[PDB]
Amino acid sequence: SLYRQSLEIISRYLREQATGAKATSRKALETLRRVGDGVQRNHETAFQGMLRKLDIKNEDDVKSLSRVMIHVFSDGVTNWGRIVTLISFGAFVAKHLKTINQESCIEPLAESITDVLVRTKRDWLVKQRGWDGFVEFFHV
Amino acid sequence: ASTKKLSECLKRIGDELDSNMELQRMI
Repeated sequence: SLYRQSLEIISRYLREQATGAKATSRKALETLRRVGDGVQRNHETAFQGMLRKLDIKNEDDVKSLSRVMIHVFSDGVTNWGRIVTLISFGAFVAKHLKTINQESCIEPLAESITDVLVRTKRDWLVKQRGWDGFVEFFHV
Repeated sequence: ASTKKLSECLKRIGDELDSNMELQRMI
């Protein structure tokens, strides 16, 4: 249920970001576009350097990234800044892959990201009232 | 290996972004 909703949002964001195209999960995506695009624009150069270091070879070479996304939270801190920074890098990575192969898909990547968030941060996510909290946290 | 270098980078941006919202919220 919470996995399903996260995967929807994350996948859709990543999917737009790569293809350039297109209740509460609906606002979570608006928020994601607004904020995520910000961090990608703001840190395009750092993401690029990191992306080159990922040696990510194909739509399924997501294990290096998953290792990375895990060590982020490896200090005991979770916040939406980190979470949203992870998804933005996911989008930034999703866009590169199409440069490399217009065919390749974002599913493995969306699932990679969701796995780490939902399955290792479940309790934290829950404590925050879920994507409702994320939406509230970034309200304008 | 270098995984610690990349996670440290994303960690910072996330915190940077978090610090910015935490502020915009306190006011």
